[PDB]
Amino acid sequence: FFWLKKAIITARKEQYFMPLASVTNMPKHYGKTIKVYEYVPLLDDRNINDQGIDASGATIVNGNLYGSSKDIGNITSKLPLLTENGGRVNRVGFTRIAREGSIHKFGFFYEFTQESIDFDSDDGLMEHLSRELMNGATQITEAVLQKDLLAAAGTVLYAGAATSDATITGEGSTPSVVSYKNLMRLDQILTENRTPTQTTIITGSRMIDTKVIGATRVMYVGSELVPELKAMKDLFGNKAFIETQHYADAGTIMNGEVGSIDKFRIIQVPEMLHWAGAGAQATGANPGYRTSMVSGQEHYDVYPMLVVGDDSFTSIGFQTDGKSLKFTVMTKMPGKETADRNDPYGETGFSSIKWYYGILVKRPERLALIKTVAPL
Amino acid sequence: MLNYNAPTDGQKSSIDGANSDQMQTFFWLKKAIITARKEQYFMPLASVTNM
Amino acid sequence: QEFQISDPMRKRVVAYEYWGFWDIEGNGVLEPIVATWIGSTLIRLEKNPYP
Repeated sequence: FFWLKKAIITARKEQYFMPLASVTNMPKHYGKTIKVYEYVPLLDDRNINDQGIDASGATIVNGNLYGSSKDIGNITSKLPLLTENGGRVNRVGFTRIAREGSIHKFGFFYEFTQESIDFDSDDGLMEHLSRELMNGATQITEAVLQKDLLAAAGTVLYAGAATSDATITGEGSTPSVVSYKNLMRLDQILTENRTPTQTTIITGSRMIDTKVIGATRVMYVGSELVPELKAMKDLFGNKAFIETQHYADAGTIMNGEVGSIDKFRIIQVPEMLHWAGAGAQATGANPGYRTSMVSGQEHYDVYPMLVVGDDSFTSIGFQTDGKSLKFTVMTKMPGKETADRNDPYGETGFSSIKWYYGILVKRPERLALIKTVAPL
Repeated sequence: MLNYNAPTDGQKSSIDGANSDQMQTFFWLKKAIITARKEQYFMPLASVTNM
Repeated sequence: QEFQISDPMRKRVVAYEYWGFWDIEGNGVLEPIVATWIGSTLIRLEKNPYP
């Protein structure tokens, strides 16, 4: 038999969350912590101070005129009014808040032998090993960032009628699947929190059979939820999902986009992470939703669906040359350099990689998330 | 009044809420205090004989 | 090693020089300089004299 002298290799896995993150420069000789101030407006409820005098000259508990309350009676009760011979009547107070983040360390290494280096039939083995090492490092770092983002969400909307992760179940009267009304509510919440948009509406083209789409935000889903999204129907019973070929004209298709529903442009991320066993126990009445085995009991699987806003978070950069993350690689080939003091044979070697990673969440209200089950 | 109070010795400023304190509360010179070498007297009275 | 001439003016001490380029004015243009220091004291600092 005759070896082909060529190898079969699988490329990297493309990364979606890492490119979004912005980088904040942190000089050394300071520590492992970064902090910022945040000045709250005058009228928000967060303005808890002790500098209040009402219109009658008497001290009052709250220093903000009226909170984030739209009630007309409350506003009329707490309006600032001034008489003609006015003096020392209305006082206001201010407040600032601080936030922080920290840097953590990572790393891994591998070993090999000189006889394996030489006598091996394949030539260029160590190049392959370096390639897989680097790919593994990149994939791990992306997974860590995605995990931290999912853990640090600020706006959470459970689907169906659930309240916590243990309650999200796909069996019974009301299964916990994503619905059109849930997406409408998520849009409403983001609009109320003043989150800026990302894209713009797509008007029509002149070519036959081309629908008009007005989504304005970007949403990341897993691979498992795509059939569920495709099967969704809107309020009037028609189809909801609009595929990309309809509006590819008169618009720009983003990377890894599957379609548009309501006001979100769905994006499929291959390396999306899901919880395992978070849901309630699954009996034999399963309609066909994915489950998992935890402690011998079949529990449902709770799935993500995430809408990262703008300026929500930044990535601390420690000696990264203004990048999100930079790796450090070392190699020592066998020889006298690796001739151990108790073993001058020197038949082995190694290669190691390490980095520093940390994240600062400036505003956690902009991050949004939906938890659902995913069909099998 | 927006009094300053004293952030050190446990008395927060008026402007700060319940989470934040003053960032900078002291000035640092960045020049240190160092001690000189002790003099040597018996060393000069010695001539080397290279072996 | 222990050699020392009687007159203080004729004692020999080790010094360092630095021949290189630096941004004197901070506007982005590198210019030649020369610097000289003994121990921890900087004695001479000027541009490159040679044409």
